[PDB]
Amino acid sequence: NESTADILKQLPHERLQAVLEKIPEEDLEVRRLLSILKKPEVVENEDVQQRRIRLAEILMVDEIDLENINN
Amino acid sequence: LGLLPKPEPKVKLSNMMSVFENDQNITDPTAWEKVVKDQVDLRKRKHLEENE
Amino acid sequence: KALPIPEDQPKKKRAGRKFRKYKEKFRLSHVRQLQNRMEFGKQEQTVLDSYGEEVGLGMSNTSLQQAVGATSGSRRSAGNQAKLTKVMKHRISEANQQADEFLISLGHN
Amino acid sequence: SYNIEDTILTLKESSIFDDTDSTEVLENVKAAEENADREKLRLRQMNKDRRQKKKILNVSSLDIEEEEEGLIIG
Amino acid sequence: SVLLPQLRTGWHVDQAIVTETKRLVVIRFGRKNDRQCMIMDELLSSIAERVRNFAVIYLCDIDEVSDFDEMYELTDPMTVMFFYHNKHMMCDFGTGNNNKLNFIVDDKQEMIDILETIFRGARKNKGLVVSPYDYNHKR
Amino acid sequence: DLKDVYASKVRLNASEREELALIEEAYDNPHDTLNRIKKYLLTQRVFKPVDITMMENYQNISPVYSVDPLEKITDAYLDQYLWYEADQRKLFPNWIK
Amino acid sequence: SLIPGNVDLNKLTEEREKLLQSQIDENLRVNSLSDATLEDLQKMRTILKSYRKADPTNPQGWIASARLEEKARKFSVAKKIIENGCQPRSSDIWLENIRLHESDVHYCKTLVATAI
Amino acid sequence: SASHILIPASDLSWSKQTDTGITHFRAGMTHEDEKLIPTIFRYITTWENEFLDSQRVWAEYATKRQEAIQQNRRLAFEELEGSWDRGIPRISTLFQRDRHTLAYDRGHRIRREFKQYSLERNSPFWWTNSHHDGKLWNLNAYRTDVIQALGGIETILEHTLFKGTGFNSWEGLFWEKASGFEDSMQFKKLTHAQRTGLSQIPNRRFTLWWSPTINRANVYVGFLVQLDLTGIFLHGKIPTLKISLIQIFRAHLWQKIHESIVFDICQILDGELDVLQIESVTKETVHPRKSYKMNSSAADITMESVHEWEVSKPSLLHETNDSFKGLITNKMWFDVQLRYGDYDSHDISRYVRAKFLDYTTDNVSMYPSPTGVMIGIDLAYNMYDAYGNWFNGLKPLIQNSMRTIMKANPALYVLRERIRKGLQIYQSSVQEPFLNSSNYAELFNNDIKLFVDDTNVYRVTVHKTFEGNVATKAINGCIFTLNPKTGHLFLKIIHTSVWAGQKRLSQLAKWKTAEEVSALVRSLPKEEQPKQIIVTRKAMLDPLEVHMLDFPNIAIRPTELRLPFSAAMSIDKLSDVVMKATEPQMVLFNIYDDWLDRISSYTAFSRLTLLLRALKTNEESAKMILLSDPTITIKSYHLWPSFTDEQWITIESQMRDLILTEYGRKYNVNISALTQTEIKDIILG
RNA sequence: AUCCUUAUGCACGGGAAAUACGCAUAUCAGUGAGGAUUCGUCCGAGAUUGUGUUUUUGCUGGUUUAAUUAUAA
Repeated sequence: NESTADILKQLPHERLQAVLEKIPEEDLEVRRLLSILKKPEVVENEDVQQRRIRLAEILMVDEIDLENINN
Repeated sequence: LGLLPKPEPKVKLSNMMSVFENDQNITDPTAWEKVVKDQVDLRKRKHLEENE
Repeated sequence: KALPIPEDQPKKKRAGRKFRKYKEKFRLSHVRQLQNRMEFGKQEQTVLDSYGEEVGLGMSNTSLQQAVGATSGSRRSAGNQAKLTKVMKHRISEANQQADEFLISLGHN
Repeated sequence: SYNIEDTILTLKESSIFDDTDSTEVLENVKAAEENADREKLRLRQMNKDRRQKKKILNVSSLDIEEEEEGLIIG
Repeated sequence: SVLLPQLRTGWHVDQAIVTETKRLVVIRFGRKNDRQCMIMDELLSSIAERVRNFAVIYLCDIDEVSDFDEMYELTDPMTVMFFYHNKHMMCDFGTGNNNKLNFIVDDKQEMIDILETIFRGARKNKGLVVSPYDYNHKR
Repeated sequence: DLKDVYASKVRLNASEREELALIEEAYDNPHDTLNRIKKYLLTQRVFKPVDITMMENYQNISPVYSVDPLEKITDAYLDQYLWYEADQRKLFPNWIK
Repeated sequence: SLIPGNVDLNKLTEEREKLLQSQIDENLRVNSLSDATLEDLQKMRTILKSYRKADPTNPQGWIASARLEEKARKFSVAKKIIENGCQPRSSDIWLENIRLHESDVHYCKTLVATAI
Repeated sequence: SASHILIPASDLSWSKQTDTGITHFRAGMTHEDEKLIPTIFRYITTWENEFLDSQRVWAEYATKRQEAIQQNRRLAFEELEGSWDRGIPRISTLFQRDRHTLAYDRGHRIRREFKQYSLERNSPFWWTNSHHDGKLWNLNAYRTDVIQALGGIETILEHTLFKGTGFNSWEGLFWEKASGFEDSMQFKKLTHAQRTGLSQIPNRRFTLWWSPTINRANVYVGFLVQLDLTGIFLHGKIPTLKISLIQIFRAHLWQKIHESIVFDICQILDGELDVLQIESVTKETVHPRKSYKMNSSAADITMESVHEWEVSKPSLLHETNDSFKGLITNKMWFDVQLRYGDYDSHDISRYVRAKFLDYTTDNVSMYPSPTGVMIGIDLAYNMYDAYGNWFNGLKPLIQNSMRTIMKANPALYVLRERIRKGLQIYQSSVQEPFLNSSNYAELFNNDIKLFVDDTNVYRVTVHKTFEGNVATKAINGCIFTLNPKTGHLFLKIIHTSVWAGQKRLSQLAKWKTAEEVSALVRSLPKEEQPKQIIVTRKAMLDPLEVHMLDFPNIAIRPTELRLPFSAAMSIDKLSDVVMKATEPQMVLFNIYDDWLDRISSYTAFSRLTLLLRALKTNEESAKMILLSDPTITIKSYHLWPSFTDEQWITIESQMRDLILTEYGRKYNVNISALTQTEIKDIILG
């Protein structure tokens, strides 16, 4: 059972999708973590879901810690 | 990995003739027509359902 | 840079509507295959090339069509027709569109 | 004018120039494909039996030769 | 010439043959002063980078190592030889001697084709390979 | 006269196939290629480089010039035109052989 | 399309200048082939011989074996065949025989009078 | 050739085997000027004769043109059909169809001289445009003179493996060119070495074809080497032919041939024990290397007698005079010796008598008695003979048997194919691709197509009465042609009166149908004209081409599938239209009623395949599937009754049931065991 | 509330190409790359360098005979 969920976990899409659910969902809270992290508050056209995914991605690339440690 | 079902070939009214993988292609002509058409209508249904 | 390795690799196959349309460029079509057949015992049809060197088309014309000399239309494959590269296709169209405004400038003047 | 047999009979397939001047036959449509499918079937079951059971046939000269062996006014 | 390494003892030759499983071992037996030995050294020196995957080329001197002279019957200023899994390979070049090699090859591509064909036939255990080019006008 | 080079060939190199596309579109769009040629005549003064090879006759090694096929179309048309009008107007006397 | 035997200039020009003129209005045998081999033409002779022996009547065959061998060979052969199978009601063997076999006035009249 | 080269008298010798015997031909005993290979110096006319002919030819043309307009007429070809090839501009150029646009081409003689600098091809003709000047030479006669100089086709084929290919006549045969063969291999991705390795294949075919001459004692001298398990000798190294002969004999094939013919003569004699009064027939044990060993040999089959035999003088099969009073001895033996012959000696007679005497007189050989029969066979030239000790009822047996033995045996049949794969010589009748099960899905592409089936053209109905027999009446036939897409029919109804005054009614049918198809296609505009015309009968391929020469774009196919259109006369409206027609006519139909409004044409055609295939079988009991519900009404318009969709969905299953039950019932095959592609194969044909 | 414009995301349906699509702890580049001209000027984002694959990427389909048992003695 191990090598089944290990390859599944090693994959970048799943690795991001696991981080996506643990970031809170609101406009101002998503926005506040971005503003504190110095990344762009808003981009041209995005629904707040897509902004949340930009949270996940930006956390993934830099390998920065969770919003727990961020704040 | 086996977690997701193997995809079946997309069949259109053009491609309808040349897909022999399914049972009913030549031997039952009309039920195969119904199968194909309902596959198409089903995909368009998925599109509209997603939009709504 | 190094040659990769001579080791042969196991052949992989697919035949689609898309990919047969791709390899239609890369295969000898039916009519083109009939040039490659030499009928045993008698001379070919050969037609003078622009340089004058006889170009044999052996079986491409039915045994009756040599007598009448009507050649054939037969079945022309439209898939191996020559087509432009991405660089050349926009250069042609561009040249023509600017030639158009040129012909208009000469049209009103 | 030569026949093979409320039934209808049609011309059997024959080559133009190979036929030339020769006797022509009249056979039934269902009877022609009937006989052909009986013989070729007998060949198919013997194919599956030969290849499956791995038996080698006696055959040779007389057998293969005999395999080469295989009027109305209106 | 400087591109290719040289083998200064018989044990560097032998181990060079033994330690290499997956690609051909090509040795030029000859001396630096000879005329024909430097030419195949240049030819093989250009080819070494292309072929490093499926073959490797080494250099051996007869005066430096005289031990193999009688065993493989080394005459003429140079002999190129081909080894796969300690097995001396063999190919009929038309020169009448299916063993080793003698003459100076002309074009890079013709020698790369010899290496490629000897290799491919060597993977199948095939002892004799047939070159695409019979040069016997040379020998 | 640009086309007949390729009639004896069963296979096509990459460039020859491009040139066949050029001739074929030149047939399919004759008005458009007439306009394009005429504007090249009035206008274009700058051209893409010509590439040299050399034929060996084993005695005389002669230059061989390969131009770009768009330019080859205008050159072919202009050539055919100049010769038709030039002989139609009786330009060259009897002694140009 | 590069099979070389097909190209002839007339059909390409009248096929072309009409497409040119249409676009403008919208804006507003080869000598090269070897002659037929006697044995191929002989195959033609056997098939057509079977087809003329098929129908003694139905002059369409006689005219066909005449004009095909005409395009192939002609000279004596066709001119003899036509006169052979022309032996009466159908006017077409006469319209053909007249056109091909005449070449001189008196014999023209001789064929015309028989057709009359 | 430009050179003096003679054919020596030894090259012309050629032999041919017929069922009467083996005949030889040698032209060398005639002593005259020795036969020479022609050179071009005969076949090219001097410049003088060509120009001196040019003035007079153009003069004659001017005069004839004046005589034509003088009569208010235009030049007839027959006038100039005397001289075409004569004169330098080549009068034929006057009658070219493209001349009208060649007049605007000027300066070409200079263009060709300047094609040197635009492109890299050597142009051995820079001085001629065959368009302007014409074809200024014909070498065609050089060829026939080369063929006759070498003695004809036959004396050439004695220099080849042709007789090994097993073909009786060379007529229907063709070569697969190695030029194009080299092209199809370069569309794969290959290394330069893989590339050069494929250019030696055509040389390799050439070396096979001429092998019996290239391999002989006189050409290479040298010393014989023996191919390991065969009886083939190589005089020179010849690296290619060694490889090719090795690939011709695979898996101990030489031995399979010898064992094979021995099995054959066994099974022919063993049943004849009675007639010839033979107590036993014993094929002996075989040292496994005996077949291909040459120097020594030992008897194979042994034969015993009820009392004794009356031997004769040792002689050959095809000889006539026999005297059996020579001896009386006991028992017999047979050798069968395969030989792979050179062109030096292909004669089996001398070989069989020499080996016979040598072995029978050899001390090292082993034979049961001193009475026996040697049977030699050349596998390269497909020849045979026997030098026997003969008894009553052998030569009339051994001859008739060997006739079948050479043309039957699977071993030989395997030689002949392994060879003709190496030569890539093929037989063909129709070059066009047939309809297959795998080819079926192409019918539905955008090319307009037609189906033409003549099986109903001439028909006779036998009826049962009480008194005499076989009531027979001629009936109106029909030519049945449909296009599958639009579902549109063309029926030419052939009346009985058309058959009144002719005999040999078979060929008239196929030719009439060819004519009617020509008229039908010409009726249609170039918009509606088909591309592939598809015909079931193969005998209709030639008579259509004759009439279709005017339409070169249309292609004609036969089929391996039997299409169920002969049963089309079981439809009632159609057959009623055919029975009541008093004249040849043309009636349009839509078989699909309206199936195309609700349903695409593919499944509309594939349901028609079912409807018709079942009508070939159970007929009216396949009609009781249709006519079950009288509330379902055939209109005056349609043929088939109007249903909903699901009603068809059930009916198609019921129709498939008749097919699948009667196919098995007739052929004693169980329905359930059938694979899906076997069911679709049963439905199509 | 309806209607419309632009840009972006997802997508049903319809085409075209794979000498084509990419990659770079690498050099420059609206602080001007690369071109055009009718000689007045005009257009305005890639160019170099190395490299991966490229008659091809993944996946599939076809073809190459159960048990049981009955006589009058």
